Amino acid sequence: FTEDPLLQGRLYSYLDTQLNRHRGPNFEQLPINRPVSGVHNNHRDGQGQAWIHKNIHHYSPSYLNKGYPAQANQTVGRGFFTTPGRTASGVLNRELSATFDDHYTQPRLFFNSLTPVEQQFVINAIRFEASHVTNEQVKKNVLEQLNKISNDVAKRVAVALGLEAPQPDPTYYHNNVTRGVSIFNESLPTIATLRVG
Amino acid sequence: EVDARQRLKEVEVDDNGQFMTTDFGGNIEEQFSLKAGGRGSTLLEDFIFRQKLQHFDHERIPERVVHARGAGAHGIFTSYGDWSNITAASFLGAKDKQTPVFVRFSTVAGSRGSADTARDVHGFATRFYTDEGNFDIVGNNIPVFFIQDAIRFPDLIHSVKPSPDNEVPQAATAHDSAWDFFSSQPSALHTLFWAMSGNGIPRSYRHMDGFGIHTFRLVTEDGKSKLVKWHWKTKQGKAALVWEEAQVLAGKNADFHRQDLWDAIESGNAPSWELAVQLIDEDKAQAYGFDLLDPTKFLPEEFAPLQVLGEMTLNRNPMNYFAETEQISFQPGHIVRGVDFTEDPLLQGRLYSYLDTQLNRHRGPNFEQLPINRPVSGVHNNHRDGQGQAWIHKNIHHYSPSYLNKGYPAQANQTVGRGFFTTPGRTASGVLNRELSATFDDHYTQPRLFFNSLTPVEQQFVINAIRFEASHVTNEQVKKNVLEQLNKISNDVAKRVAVALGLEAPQPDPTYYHNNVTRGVSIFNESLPTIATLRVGVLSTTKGGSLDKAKALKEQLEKDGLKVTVIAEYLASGVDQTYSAADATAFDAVVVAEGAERVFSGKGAMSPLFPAGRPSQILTDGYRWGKPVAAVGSAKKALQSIGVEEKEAGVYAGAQDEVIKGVEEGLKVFKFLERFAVDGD
Amino acid sequence: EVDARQRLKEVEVDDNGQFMTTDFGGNIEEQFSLKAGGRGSTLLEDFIFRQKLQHFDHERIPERVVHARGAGAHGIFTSYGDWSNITAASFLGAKDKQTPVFVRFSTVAGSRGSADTARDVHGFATRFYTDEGNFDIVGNNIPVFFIQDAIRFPDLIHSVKPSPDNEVPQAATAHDSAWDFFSSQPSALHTLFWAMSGNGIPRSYRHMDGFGIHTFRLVTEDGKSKLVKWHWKTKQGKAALVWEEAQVLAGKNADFHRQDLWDAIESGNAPSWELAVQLIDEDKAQAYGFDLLDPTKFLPEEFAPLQVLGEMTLNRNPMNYFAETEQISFQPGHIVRGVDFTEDPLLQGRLYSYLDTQLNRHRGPNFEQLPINRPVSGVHNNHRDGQGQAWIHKNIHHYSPSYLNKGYPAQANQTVGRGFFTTPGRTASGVLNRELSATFDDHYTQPRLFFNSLTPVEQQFVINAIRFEASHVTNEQVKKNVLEQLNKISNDVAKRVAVALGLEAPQPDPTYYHNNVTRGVSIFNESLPTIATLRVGVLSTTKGGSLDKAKALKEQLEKDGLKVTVIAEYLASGVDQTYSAADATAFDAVVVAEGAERVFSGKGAMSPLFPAGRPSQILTDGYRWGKPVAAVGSAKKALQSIGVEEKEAGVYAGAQDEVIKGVEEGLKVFKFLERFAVDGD
Amino acid sequence: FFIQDAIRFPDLIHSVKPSPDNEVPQAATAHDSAWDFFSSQPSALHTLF
Amino acid sequence: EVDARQRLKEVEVDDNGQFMTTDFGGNIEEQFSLKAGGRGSTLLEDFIFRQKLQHFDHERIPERVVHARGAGAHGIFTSYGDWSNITAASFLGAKDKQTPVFVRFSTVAGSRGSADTARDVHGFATRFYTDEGNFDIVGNNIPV
Amino acid sequence: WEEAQVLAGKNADFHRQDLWDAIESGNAPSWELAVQLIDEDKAQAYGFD
Ligand code: HEM
Ligand code: HEM
Ligand code: HEM
Ligand SMILES: *[C@@H]1O[C@H](CO)[C@@H](O)[C@H](O)[C@H]1NC(C)=O
Ligand SMILES: *[C@@H]1O[C@H](CO)[C@@H](O)[C@H](O)[C@H]1NC(C)=O
Ligand SMILES: *[C@@H]1O[C@H](CO)[C@@H](O)[C@H](O)[C@H]1NC(C)=O
Ligand SMILES: *[C@@H]1O[C@H](CO)[C@@H](O)[C@H](O)[C@H]1NC(C)=O
Ligand SMILES: *[C@@H]1O[C@H](CO)[C@@H](O)[C@H](O)[C@H]1NC(C)=O
Ligand SMILES: *[C@@H]1O[C@H](CO)[C@@H](O)[C@H](O)[C@H]1NC(C)=O
Ligand SMILES: *[C@@H]1O[C@H](CO)[C@@H](O)[C@H](O)[C@H]1NC(C)=O
Repeated sequence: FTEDPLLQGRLYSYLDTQLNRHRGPNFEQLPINRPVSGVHNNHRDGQGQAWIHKNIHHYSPSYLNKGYPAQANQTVGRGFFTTPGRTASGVLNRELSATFDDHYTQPRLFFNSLTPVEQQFVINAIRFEASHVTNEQVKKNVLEQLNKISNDVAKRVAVALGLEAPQPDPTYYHNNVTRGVSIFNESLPTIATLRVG
Repeated sequence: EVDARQRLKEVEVDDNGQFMTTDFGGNIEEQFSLKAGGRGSTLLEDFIFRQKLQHFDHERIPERVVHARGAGAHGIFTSYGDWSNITAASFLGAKDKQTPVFVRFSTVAGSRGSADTARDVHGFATRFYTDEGNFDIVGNNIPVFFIQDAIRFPDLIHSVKPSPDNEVPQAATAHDSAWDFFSSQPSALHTLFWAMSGNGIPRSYRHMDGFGIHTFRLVTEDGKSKLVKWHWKTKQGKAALVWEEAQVLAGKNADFHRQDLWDAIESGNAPSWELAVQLIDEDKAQAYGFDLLDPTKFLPEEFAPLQVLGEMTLNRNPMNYFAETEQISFQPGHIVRGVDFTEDPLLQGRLYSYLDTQLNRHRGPNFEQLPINRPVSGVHNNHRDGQGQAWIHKNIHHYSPSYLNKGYPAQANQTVGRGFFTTPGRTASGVLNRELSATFDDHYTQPRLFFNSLTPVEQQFVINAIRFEASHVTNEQVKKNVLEQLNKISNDVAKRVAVALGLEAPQPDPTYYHNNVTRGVSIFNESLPTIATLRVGVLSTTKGGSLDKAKALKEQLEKDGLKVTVIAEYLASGVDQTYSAADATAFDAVVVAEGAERVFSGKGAMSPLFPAGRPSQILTDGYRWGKPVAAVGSAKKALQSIGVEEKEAGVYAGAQDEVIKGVEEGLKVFKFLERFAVDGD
Repeated sequence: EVDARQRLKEVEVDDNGQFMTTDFGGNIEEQFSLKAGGRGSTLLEDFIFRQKLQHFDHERIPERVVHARGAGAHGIFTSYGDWSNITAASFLGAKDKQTPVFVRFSTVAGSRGSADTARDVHGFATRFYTDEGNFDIVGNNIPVFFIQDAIRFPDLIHSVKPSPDNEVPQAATAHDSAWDFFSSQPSALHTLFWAMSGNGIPRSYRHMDGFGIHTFRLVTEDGKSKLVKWHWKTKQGKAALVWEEAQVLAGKNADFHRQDLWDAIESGNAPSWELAVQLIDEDKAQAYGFDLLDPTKFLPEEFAPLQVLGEMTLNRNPMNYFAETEQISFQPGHIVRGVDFTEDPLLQGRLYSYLDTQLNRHRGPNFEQLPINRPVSGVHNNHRDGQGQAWIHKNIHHYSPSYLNKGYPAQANQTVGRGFFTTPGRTASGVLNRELSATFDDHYTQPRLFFNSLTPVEQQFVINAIRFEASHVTNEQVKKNVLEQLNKISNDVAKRVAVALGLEAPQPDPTYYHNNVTRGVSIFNESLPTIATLRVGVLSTTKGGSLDKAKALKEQLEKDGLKVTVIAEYLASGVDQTYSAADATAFDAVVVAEGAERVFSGKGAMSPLFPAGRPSQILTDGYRWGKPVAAVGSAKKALQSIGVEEKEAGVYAGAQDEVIKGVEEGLKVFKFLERFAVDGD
Repeated sequence: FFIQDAIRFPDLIHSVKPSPDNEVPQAATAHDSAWDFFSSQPSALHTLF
Repeated sequence: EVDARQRLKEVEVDDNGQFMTTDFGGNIEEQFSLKAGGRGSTLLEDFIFRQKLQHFDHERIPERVVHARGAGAHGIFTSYGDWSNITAASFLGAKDKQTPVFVRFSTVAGSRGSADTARDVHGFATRFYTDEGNFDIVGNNIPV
Repeated sequence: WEEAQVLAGKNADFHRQDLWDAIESGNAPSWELAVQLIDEDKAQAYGFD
């Protein structure tokens, strides 16, 4: 793993949520969830336990089980290991890094890298969905944030909402472009399974 | 003037003007995870993150095994008189006696998230929070059900629900397994016909009748009883959509019926139903050509007329959908003194199933303690413990009989304590059997009665519906089995349906044919008693002062009680909705404002603000779906573009005053059936 | 003088003077099944039977994974001072500030039905229902714990609990797997020694001290931190039983501790504890010969004396055991503003474990909504839904940040809203590792420090306890491994344990040997400050008018606060208990009333009313287990029948005034250690 | 993805999911609460596009 | 020599000479928590800790509402003859016909952990794993 | 009874240990399945039901 704060929380969330769906800790024993590599540990009991463990000495360390199931690491047993070089440094903090501050540059980069008609579909999508918002101040907040991404996009979306979000705010405007973000630009490599009426 | 949800106020939580906290108290923040450094890993000691996420991760509960898709609201039932002469039920025991109620409407097959406007049997579940316990009338909008025995319910539901290999199709009976079961189990044919008619695709929950379906018993104080059928009579009038409209509406707005019910209550237009009953003696069980214990049969009103007992009105929406609507647990076993069951084999099995299924949904025994499930009459018994036990019992002697508790809580029966009692006259006699009675054998006579009692155009909708669904069946032999069973009901129906499938229908089978007709099984036949809350789409334009007089048209229509939406290119001053967000399915009548012809024609109909031909598509769809259409002044050229003349019925072209008068009276007719073709030219 | 359970009143249900009902209301009777005929089968439509039985069938919930066997009660905590300069905790915020509390005591390994007097570590879980959220101190009666890392907890518990093939032995560490783990994981040796001493078999919950074990942080409002250890000091004084006594008591009265706690509060003799703390500087974490993050170590009071914060008193028993005691959900993660965690690896893993395990017991995320689990300070957040959602939230905008809800519920931190905050000065540094610090490596020094601080007879009890349990170990190499680890702590202890096992003790290993002693780790050392609620068994007889003297003897003893029990052959006037129902384990002292010698000889000790030699066995057991024993007047013959001299320590003989004065004095000594032999002889 | 920290995940979903009072609209972000969150939380703008 | 637990052999797990793994496979060590520093706090990304502790935390299921305290064993039932003249039961359908069985004995009132030698009515429940479905004779040591 | 009380404390696992040891030591216990057959018309013929 990495120190992505979004990834960090998922690790907890996805394991916990299975307790709700499956109503037990033995959801991995389900045929679709089972691995092909085998399972050997000191986990016993729980709801819907499907196996019958033969090892009565279900703990580590132990003389009676001769140290089996055994510990595996980087050098022995081909076990999992965290990257040796990874380190922690600094104060314990409930805050995001200053490097996470930019929210407007890449959105514009994506919009720049689309075709003229694709750019219209994106605006038409915002035009459609933004009109369903009943609260006036919320629509003003939307155009205010859209104006930071692009002035033309803010103004074009604004005309459908029946108001102005005009005055440019060029803190984050640019003309850079990147490959492969578009869909309608390229042609399909195969027409197999395509339907004809 | 008393609030319907008054009892639920004590459990309500106001978070306004407060700091964020945990579930165990103490003020907190929850917008940042605790990290080991500026760009560090999240700590396990972060209790604020885990307590927040754990609750989110465990939000979902299992949906209902059937009727997963639905919506509801609170209300008040009022009894018109003292009905002690026919029943000992306390909620019907006095004139002007009011009882709080909660009603939940639903479809059947579709899962949570499925469309409201899918073709299906609909649910009509009503609870009476009476002063002698909760009484539930769990019913449907169709007076008969598919099967005759409750043991066959999983077989019915497995067949109609999506195929288990791919889980397709969603919320639809138009597939092999469904029509395999209808042909293999021909008792289901009757409910099939109702489901293929207007009852399958109703306008809204407000425009449905409701039925208890089963024959129940009403018992007096002395033990004497009478057989009873429950009926909910809509005061808004019956109304139904067309199928081609219903399909489009499913995608355009899957929340059509629940939002309709919500907007009606919020706007001060609370829907109401009258509670009616068909009362007959015990000796009439097998008197009218069928068995009253058979749930696949209804009792014609010619043999037993409707007797109105009271009126229910739904006037309060829920504040939290999940806590109230989703969590509510209806049961046909929820019975009170003055009522009793019958030996209907389908009903008999439901009493077990509904109590059992709550163990799965609520994951514990204590589901009646939930605010929405609680009665207003009080709960006193020796039930202890269980998961989520909300109370603390004071009586340490939780058993009976007992000297230590002084005989309390005490036993109650017919003579003492106004306790429930089974009808004393009821008897059992005969061998223990796994059989059905010989009186249940006729599966074709009533389906024919229902088909005969529809209008020619209504008969066409049922046939066209069968044609549509039967054509999706891949298996050839299954389609032959379907036409074989349809032929037993009617040869003409089997002939016409066979045309679409490209098969030859079998020769006439005159065993079950008849020309009888019955009262009150129709829809597109009778006009609505009120056009209040009906929706009108005013197609206008931003260019050339067309929007000014469209607002005047809107203003006049609102006085009569109509919900109006002015359509334009963008949300200008007076514009409610854009053409991009507009569709014909969301309106009962489409009106073209004067000066709005430009958007139907050349330059103006192809603006980037909406898809190509959107203004013209709305009026065209509205006309093809039978809705009263109109066009004010020079807007009659808009009708000329789509090819519709200004003479034919349901089309109103002229001045503003004439259009309003024509549109309003057109909404009473609702659907104009002369635009739909019948078989044979 | 406020009621500690005043918030709980609103969820109490009284069934007195009421008729029996269902869970959904409506009066009923439930003593007869609905049958089809006089001798017929039970009907499925019988809703009264199934609704009653369903709740009974689903009564049980999963027991606690550990500390399953336990009991508790409500109370009030009172702060002795304003403690703002050391902590921001509100419940320690002012002098004479009262906060409600619930405390639960427990064993560890035994299941819900196990004996109270089994040898084990005892739980001491205390909750503070403060005005800024629930604060829990989940502690034990022993200051140190077995393991150093929380990931090893399943390994510890699996080893001590019954063998998974036969589930034997119940509530006991006297088997192969337990001592295999203790010897294989040397860190567990310290808590072992505590467990083998009087702390393993305490007199009652009221005669136990309590410890938080882990080092926590006390944080001030300005953000200055101090390392802290929690201590509960009993005002009843420490007291413990002997092992041979505890074994018999486990069978005679399994409910000994919970009945004792119940009777003390009921009689009006409420127990009390003083909340004390050891304050250490942040730079003195590794300055006392060990690491303060290590949970296997305790800090001697010579280095840091206790600072008394306040007093707790338990004065209210629960109305319902299940609803209150069984359902309460303690968590070390229940922390409030003013307190913070540390980097103890055992504590770090607990924070996850306790919140997670509630999903098992309560089958849902809304366990904090249960009456016993609710805070008194209010709950406001964007948590919605979940299994058994009890409230109805009014705020439709259940998210943040948000304009629509106007930033409510608002965020709270250190300077705003008095929200929780981690110690500002804390930091992290180094590589991400799956290791334990080298400062944790000493496993043998403090166990030796504990043993040195016990009295000779107390040291013998520890060795005799090890002798008993180690002899049950069938595997010889496991017993050899135990002696090897015991030898590292002390050679003398190893040799004295080896002789009972018949094995040659290993040669001395002086690496960790020392002669240091510490204060306050003893029990029998001290005398009791009060003798209230203590139990005296008056052995009398129904013949010869012995009850008159016994009644006058009882009347006097009860005036000093003692609970006296007059024993006879049968329940005559003034007789509390029969000889058949009586046992020495139930009493703290045994006094033979005058004229009750007849029941110790031939006929008289051979009555059909009780087993042979019962009266003599009670006195023999009482004397052999070290209790104060007495005999009034001619009752001296009874002491001579069992070979006990009348003038030794804790043996009183003479007139009524002399016997009463002696026994009351002997109960303060409680246990006479001179009747227990020490090694060498 | 919309958000930068995982603790904000319930806030994101609650806003995009149907309104809790009526459970409307189904499978759509075209309503007040969703666009209130997107504007109030600018990090979501990229995935929105 | 017939093994009563022959059918159960397929679900048996042997951990002798094996490495430690998770419940989703892949070898691991599970004696040290992942820490951010030598004396640091435990990381939330320690998947090995939580997967191990989650299974421990959820080990317990609810005990039986009655007959909580009990113990059982496997066996073999043998019919002495063909009892077709009195019953159509398949397991009593022929002489020397063997059927596997499992018997659990118990008390009534006591919860899990209670003593065996407490005074109570005792359970005697026997299952017959017959060739035409499971047949249970759930009984007691007292006839009434 | 006086034996049973002390045994409950000394060895709570008395019966399950006894059953286990019997099977391990090669002393498997046995029971004979017996039945009392009565005719349908004699259900209330022996002074009770
Ligand atoms: C004509 C007879 C029937 C009628 C009128 C009917 C109607 C309904 C309705 C309206 C609901 C939704 C209740 C709500 O609003 O929450 C429902 C759900 C349900 N139905 Fe029926 N149904 C019938 C037949 C059956 C049968 C034969 C069975 C099986 C014995 C059955 C089993 C169920 C179950 C288990 C639920 C879910 C209840 C819950 O989760 O609360 N139904 N039915
Ligand atoms: C300082 C060492 C520990 C102490 C003093 C301690 C104390 C306690 C106490 C008193 C209880 C019973 C609470 C009650 O009265 O209801 C308990 C239960 C429990 N303990 Fe611990 N414990 C310790 C270590 C651990 C560790 C390391 C773990 C694993 C990470 C753990 C996991 C649990 C669990 C899952 C429960 C059941 C909680 C419930 O069901 O409410 N404990 N512990
Ligand atoms: C007629 C005399 C009865 C006998 C001989 C009897 C026998 C038994 C036995 C042997 C068990 C434990 C089964 C095992 O080994 O796991 C048991 C448990 C149980 N008993 Fe009975 N019982 C009787 C009456 C009843 C009655 C009248 C009820 C209520 C209708 C009842 C409800 C239960 C329940 C719910 C269990 C738990 C079953 C489980 O969780 O697997 N018993 N009984
Ligand atoms: C792309 O444009 C950005 C503006 O945000 C600029 O900072 C950067 O130098 C450009 N990179 C190139 C050369 O692609
Ligand atoms: C109702 O119960 C009463 C006793 O409370 C009893 O005397 C009476 O017979 C019962 N009623 C009937 C009609 O069975
Ligand atoms: C039709 O109605 C008539 C009423 O005249 C009735 O006698 C008859 O039984 C009904 N059924 C058929 C199939 O004719
Ligand atoms: C707490 O929140 C406030 C805003 O409410 C902010 O000004 C402050 O920086 C935050 N942190 C601290 C340390 O108070
Ligand atoms: C026993 O005596 C006193 C308590 O009465 C105590 O201070 C002392 O520490 C104890 N003895 C030892 C060796 O610890
Ligand atoms: C024992 O006490 C002495 C004197 O306080 C101290 O110097 C030493 O560190 C302690 N530890 C041992 C085991 O010697
Ligand atoms: C049934 O037949 C068996 C032998 O096959 C015989 O021993 C037994 O007496 C018969 N039982 C009855 C009751 O007829």
